[PDB]
Parts: sequence; C-alpha cells; structure tokens
Amino acid sequence: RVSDEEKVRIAAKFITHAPPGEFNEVFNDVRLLLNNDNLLREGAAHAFAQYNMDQFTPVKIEGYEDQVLITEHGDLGNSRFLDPRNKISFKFDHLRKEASDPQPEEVDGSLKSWRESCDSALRAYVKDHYSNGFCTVYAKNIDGQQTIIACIESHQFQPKNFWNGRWRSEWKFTITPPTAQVVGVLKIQVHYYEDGNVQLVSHKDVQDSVTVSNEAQTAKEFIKIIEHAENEYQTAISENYQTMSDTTFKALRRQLPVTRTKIDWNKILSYKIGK
Amino acid sequence: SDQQLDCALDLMRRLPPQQIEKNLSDLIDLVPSLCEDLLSSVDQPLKIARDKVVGKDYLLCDYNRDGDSYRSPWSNKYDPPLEDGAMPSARLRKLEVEANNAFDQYRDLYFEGGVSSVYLWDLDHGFAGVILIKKAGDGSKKIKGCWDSIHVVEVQEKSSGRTAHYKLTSTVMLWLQTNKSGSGTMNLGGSLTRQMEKDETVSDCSPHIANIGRLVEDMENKIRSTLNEIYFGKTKDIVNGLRSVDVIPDNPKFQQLQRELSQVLTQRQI
Amino acid sequence: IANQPVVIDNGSGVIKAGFAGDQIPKYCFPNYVGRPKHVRVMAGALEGDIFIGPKAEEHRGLLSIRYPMEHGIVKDWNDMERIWQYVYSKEQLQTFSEEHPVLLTEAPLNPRKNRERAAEVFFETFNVPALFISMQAVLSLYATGRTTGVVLDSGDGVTHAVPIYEGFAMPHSIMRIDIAGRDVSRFLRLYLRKEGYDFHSSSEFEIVKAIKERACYLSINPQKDETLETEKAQYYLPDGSTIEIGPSRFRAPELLFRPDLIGEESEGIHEVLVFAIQKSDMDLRRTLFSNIVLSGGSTLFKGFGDRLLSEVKKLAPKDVKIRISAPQERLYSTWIGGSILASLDTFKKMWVSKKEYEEDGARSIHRKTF
Ligand SMILES: Nc1ncnc2c1ncn2[C@@H]1O[C@H](COP(=O)(O)OP(=O)(O)O)[C@@H](O)[C@H]1O
Repeated sequence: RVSDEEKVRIAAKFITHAPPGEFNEVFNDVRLLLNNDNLLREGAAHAFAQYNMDQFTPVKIEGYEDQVLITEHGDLGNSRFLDPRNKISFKFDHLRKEASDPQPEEVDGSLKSWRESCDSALRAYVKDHYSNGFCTVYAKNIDGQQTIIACIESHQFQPKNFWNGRWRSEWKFTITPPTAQVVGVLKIQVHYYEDGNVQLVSHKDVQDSVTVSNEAQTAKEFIKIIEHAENEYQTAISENYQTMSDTTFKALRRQLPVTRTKIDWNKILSYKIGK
Repeated sequence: SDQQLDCALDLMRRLPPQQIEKNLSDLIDLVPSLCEDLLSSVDQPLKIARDKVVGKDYLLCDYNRDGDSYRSPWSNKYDPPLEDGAMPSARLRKLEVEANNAFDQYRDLYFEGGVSSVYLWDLDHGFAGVILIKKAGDGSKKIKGCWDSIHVVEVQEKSSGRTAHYKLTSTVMLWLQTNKSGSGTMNLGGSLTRQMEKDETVSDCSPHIANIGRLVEDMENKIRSTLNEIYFGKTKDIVNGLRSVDVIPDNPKFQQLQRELSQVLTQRQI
Repeated sequence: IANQPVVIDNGSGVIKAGFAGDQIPKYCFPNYVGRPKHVRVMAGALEGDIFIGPKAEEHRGLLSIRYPMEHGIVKDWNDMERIWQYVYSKEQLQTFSEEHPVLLTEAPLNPRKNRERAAEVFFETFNVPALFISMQAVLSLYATGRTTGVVLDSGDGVTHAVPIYEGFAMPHSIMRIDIAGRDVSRFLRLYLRKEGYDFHSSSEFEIVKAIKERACYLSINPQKDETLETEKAQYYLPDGSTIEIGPSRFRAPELLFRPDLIGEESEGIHEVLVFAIQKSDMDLRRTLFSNIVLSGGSTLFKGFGDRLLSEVKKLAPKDVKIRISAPQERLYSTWIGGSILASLDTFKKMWVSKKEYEEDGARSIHRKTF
C-alpha cells in the first residue's frame, strides 16, 4: 500500500514535466488514474503555478484584446500576475482556462517606461518571426539591479493531427551604463504521436554583452540579437538535423551494410572467418 | 481499473521515453494493483545480462526468462541456477544456436558494435523467436545515442508442402541526443512499431531462420526509413512553420500568387 | 520589353526548348557535348570540334560523348553554357537572348550554388531581360489541367514525388533520390558485361540507352521471374551483329524499385511516392492517392505502372481508391506546363527582372522562387 504523500509526489513529476499540448490531458490522465480528486487537485494546483510560469503561455484577460505571457517575473506573489503592456494586475486561475477580475496598477515605472518602448517594438518583430506570436516584457528590480525581461512563445496544438509544436524564449537585459549584460535561454519542443512517438527537445543558452545608447537603438539592438540567434538556431535546428541526424543516426545503424549489399543469409549460415 | 490501464499506457505514450524505467517504477508505486499488467504491456529499454561461464553479454526479455532467472543463449543455463527451468527441445536448441550465430553476423554488419541476444521458445505448431539488439553511440562525442531492437517472430509450420506462415512484430526504441555546432543541443526520442506477415516455402538450402531474417532485414530497412521521415516530416514543418523569417515576405508573395493561381485556374479550364 | 518568352526545360538526359503558347516543344535534343576522339587528318572535315544535338547524334562514333549534368546538378558549367548558346543559335531557335524573357526549370531540393551560377550565366553571359526558375511537378499539373495531386517523375537524373493540393506545393513533403534512367542505363551496361557483350566507349554508351528504351520490361513478381528461365530475345545493334539480351533486360529496371542492387542506400520510386503522401497532412492524403501523375522517360517501361500500383497496394492503408494517371506525351509533360505558365498574364509578376538582379543579386532570386 503506497502512502498518500507518495501518490502526490508521483503525480507532481508528471505534471511538472508534461508536453503542453497534452499537459491538461496529462493532468486529466493523472486524475483519471487515482480515484480521489482532492489529493491530486490540491497537489496539481501548486504544480500548475510553477508549470504555467515555465511555459511562458499567455492567459487572455477578458477585455484586453491581447495575450499576456505568465512567468516568474510577472509573479506579484499574491497569486496575481503583471501585464506590463496594458499595466493592469490579473488573477490567473490555474485549472480553468481564463484569468479574470483584474486590478489597475500604478507604479513610478522609470526603469519600466524605458523598456516598454523596447517592448512594443519587440512585438512587431515577434509578429515577423511567427504567424501567431504572443509576448510579455516584465519590468522589475532584482537585488538592486535593473533588468528588462522580455519573453516570447508560440503554441501550435491540434488534436486530430497528433503533433504539437511549442516555442518558449527567455530573455533578460540588465541596464548598466555604459556596458550592459544579457542572459537568455531558448527552448523548442515538438511531439509527434501517430503509429508511435517522436519528440524534438532543445535549448540554447546565450550570454551577451550590449552597450546602451538610445531608446530607438536599444529597442532595435536587442531584437536584432534575438532575430539572428533564433534564425541561426532554427537554421541549425532544421538544416543540421535533416542532414547530420541522417548521418549520425546512420553512424549508429547504417541504412545498408559496409558492403552496400543486402546481407546474404545463405552466406552467413555456411561461411567461416578468422585464422 | 481497465480505464486506469488505458490511462497508464496513455501516460507512458506522452512522458519522455528516455525515462521509462523511472516513470514506470513510479507508475507502479502509484498503482500497485496494475504492476503485473504494466510490466507486460509497457515496453522498456532492454536489460544487460552477463554469462559468467562463457564470458559474454546477453539480453533479457519476458519470453526467455522463467521465474527469477534468465536462460543465457550461449550456455543454455539460467542465472541464478534453477533446478528444472523451461528449456527448448534438443532440435530447437541446435536451431537456436544457429539463430544466435546468424543474427550475431547480422548485427555486427549493420551496427559494427553493441550487443545482441536471440531466444526461441518451443511451440507445438511452430517455433517463435525474440531478437534483441542494443547498440550505444560514441560516448566521447557530445552527441549521445542508442538503437534498440525488439523483433518478435512467430512461425507457423505447415504439415504438407513445407511452407511457413511468419508473423513479425518489430519495435524500434531510439533516443538521439545532439550536442554540437555551437548553436544549442537537441535530444530526439522515437518509438515506432510495425507488423509484417508472410507465407514462404521452406528450402533445404536455406533454413527457416534465414526466412525469418529476410523479414528483419527488409523490416529494418523500411522501419528505419519510415522513422527517418517521421523525424523530419515533423521536426521540419512544425519548427519551421512556427518561427520562419521567410514566412512574412513569402506571405505577401503567396497573396500575389493567390491572385495569380486564380487567374491560372480560369485559363487552365479554357 | 515583353516579347514572346522562351521555355528552356532543363534535364540531365534530354533538354527541351521552344516558344510560349505551343502544343509541343519543337526543339528537343539530348543534353551532352560531343568532342572528337580521332585525329582530323583530311581537309574539309567536320568544323567546330564541339558538337551538340543532331550533329552529335548523327556522328556518335567520332565523338567522345560526356554529360555536363548528373542528378539535376551540373558538373561542367562551360559545357552547359555551350549548350544554352547552341539552343539560342541559328541552328535551333533563330533568336537573340536579349529579346525574349526566359523560363528555366530545375529538379527540387538542389544545391543553391548551382541555381545562383545558372542565374549568373543567364543575366551576364547572355543578356536576358527577365529570368524565372520553376519546379517540374508544378508545370506538369498545369499541363494536365489539375491543381490537386502528387507528381511522380523519372527522368535521366532525378526521381522526385512532389505533392500539391489546390496550388500549394508543400516544400517539406517533397521526396527525392539520386537514382534514375542514367543509373538504370549504367546498371544495364554492367549486366551486359556479365552476359558477355562489353560496352566501354562513350559513343557506345548510347547504344545501351537505346537497348534500355526498346528491349526492357518490368515484371510484377520478381521472385517468380527469378525462378523461371528466360527466353533470351534478340536485338540488332547499329552495326549489324545480333545480341541475345537474356535476363539483363528485366533485372535492369529493378534498380528504381530496389536501389540496393547498384550499391547505394535509397528509398526507391514506389517508397518515395508513398512517402510523399505520408508526410503531408492527414485530411489531404486520400485526395493525393486518387491523383498520382506520372512523368519522364524512365516511367515508360512495360508494366511499370502496374508494378507501381501493386507496390502502393502493399504499403498504403487498405480500402483506399488508388489511381496512377498519366498523359499521352509523358516526355513533354513539363515543357507544355511551362509554355502554358509563360503564356499567362500573371507570368510578368513572378519573374526576376535584370534590373532587380543587378540591384539585389542572388537574394531576390531565392525570394521569388519560394
Ligand atoms: N521508352 C522508354 N523506355 C525506357 N526509358 C526511356 C524511354 N524513353 C526515354 N527513356 C529514358 O529516360 C530519359 C529521358 O527522360 P527525361 O524526362 O527527358 O529526362 P529529364 O527529366 O532529365 O529531361 C532518357 O535518357 C532515357 O534513358
């Protein structure tokens, strides 16, 4: 007999690392597995918080007409999240799809006003990279440091196709005069499940040093860094794998033998080698 | 609890196939009543075994195993040593030794490394085999990867005419890690299963195992090429379709091409 | 400068040419450059010493024939420039390159460096007003009059199955091999040496192509033909000596379906066709199965389409209506489509103008094709 506390920990591992196309289904699979709801429903609520932040997925607030990504940088701490563009607080319900009952926020936003010009630019470039693209550029003080935190995602899920492509981008830009420091991680995920599974899992960690000059320049400089990195990434992710996987996947097992002849079974069963 | 098994199999179909051993053990912790059902149904990476008398590695499955111990295909003995284990017939054992030797040369030509194992369990109407392979990639390289075979075959020998109905069920459990090119690191995990059946007439020149082999070779060339594409067909369109920089200039062109094709459409007809 | 545009359909084996809005290509000839082996002693010999087209076909025995283009990828660029110059010259077209816009063709998924160097040749060496490179499968569908459907093709260089659905050429679902008619002709030549009758010379290589064109058939069951003993049918060479062909005639075109026989890993024609259908979306698969168009010279073997139908029935999911259609003129399918595409008023928008090339460069050519 497994303890009730053991059941929650097993459920947590799956919910914390589930594919986002089917993660809400994975939760449903964990719930349909164990009989009682309350033990998993209470444990998943904490997992969803941590999980929906790492996805960078936006909840549409009813009356904004746009989509605000959710992360560790938007987390107010009182179960409500920042929307740095529209500048209103919203409570994000983690089981249900919607986030409602918002609250107008007012801050001096001097470090936050500078980056919101760079943000509104970034969006136009996000729209350039993806057909459907949503973002959030968080403004926050981190132990005295001054840091822009732009985020981009892309969600492309279809139930009938059984494939789900998902992009998440993490970008932090610390303002320091003259020289600034950048840290960012870039994760892809694709999953195909027809006649058996195939998964693409990826990331690129990038450390860069930028110099601040103007609002027009800093807006078009960071975007340029992202544009070139994400293209080089996709280029490598597409062009290396189509050829190099074919050869490395072949270096493990070859499509035909070293002779390039289909092995003769009659030969195998009546030949001797060695000395 | 039949729905629980359906969900358990659905969950293993969505979690990473790299951590099947850890997740299956946790899934059995969460559902101890399904332990026997999950161990039989859920396919997992093959275990390594060592025959001490011969000094050779063999591989472990449910079919070759009888109780706590596993028959080595080299010595024909189980470790730990059972008193009266379920052995094959003396004719089938000789055939099983020839299977191992034949599929030893099979693997060694396709991979040029790794380990295999072959076990044939005796049936009244037939002889049914399992062909296990496990090949590891270059460990020193940043690109890790392995290839795993689980070819299960069932041969129904006919009484008259010397013909044999083969039934091959082949699983291919792959995980390619790619850490190169100074652009990031990707890890791809595959698991396709294909079935193939055939009736072939028996030859005195080539034994029945060679007929089985021919299905494996043809299956592996096809499964591999099928796998290969299911990788690209998805990793290409999905990833490129999401973040294509050439999508926005071609979208304007496609809209021009939409007017053009429409003008072509009318002119093709008449 | 919007004169009647020219359609130069490229190909490793054969190259077609002519004007837009025509029923058939008037100017068809094999894509190679014949050069004299022997020493020209006597005065009043064949002048020029670089032979292309019907003169080279007439005087095979003198000339060391060599092909500039293998697998849709030109190796010798100087030879292709001489061929294109011969196309435009008075012996074939009787026109200038400066007057007419150009419609070029290439196999899909080729190296981009060759596409760039092709454009450089048309814009700089020739003084073309406007250029446009296009696919073969897209044109063949325009020739037939359909929009939806897969186009399996088999020339001398490339075999590729391109799926299209209502004017949407999926660039990702395009399958391709470097196995085709030239490799079948090379494999038949190797088999004729195993039979007895050796052909090593370059002029003598085209006799093997002529034997492959005439005396070959694709069996439905290859295992049944292997067990049975052949009849050993005859054929007369250009000289006069007779040759019993034997089992080489039927085992030669098996290369296209079984690519392991030459000694190179590939899918095969029938696999490529199934594979092009599978890579596309689930809803569009049944329409792609119903519309399968054939093209090229290496689809003209006896019982080729019947073998393709049997291979599709074996691989594809059961209870699906298979239909491998084909035009009457399978050799000139791609050129007719180009002539139709060139005659349309839309053609002016798609092309790469000489001014646009001089401003941008190769990037504008890469953008306009896709
Ligand atoms: N009737 C035929 N039977 C078999 N093969 C043929 C036949 N006619 C032509 N071929 C082969 O096909 C080739 C011509 O194909 P084609 O489509 O013109 O090539 P490309 O696509 O490169 O222009 C020739 O080189 C020849 O070897």
